[PDB]
Amino acid sequence: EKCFEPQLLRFFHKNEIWYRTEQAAVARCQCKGPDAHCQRLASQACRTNPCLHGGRCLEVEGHRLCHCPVGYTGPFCDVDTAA
Ligand SMILES: [Cl-]
Ligand SMILES: [Ho]
Ligand SMILES: [Ho]
Repeated sequence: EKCFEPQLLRFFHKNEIWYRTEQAAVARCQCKGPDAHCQRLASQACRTNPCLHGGRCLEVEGHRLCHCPVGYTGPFCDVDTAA
């Protein structure tokens, strides 16, 4: 059985690992199937914020992530959705 990550709109296979953002923190999750085991990680703010529409930039393990506001999603919150 697979795990669904709604923030990415994608399923993950067992043991697969991905990132899931909160407003002020990043969580890394592993699929156990169908439930994911997550661990909240301490994240620093990116020096440069490439996120659009008020996206919060969270940097962890090198690369940057965008926690998008409602009505926006994608790698840089450049997709209009639920607003
Ligand atoms: Cl499936
Ligand atoms: Ho929208
Ligand atoms: Ho809209």
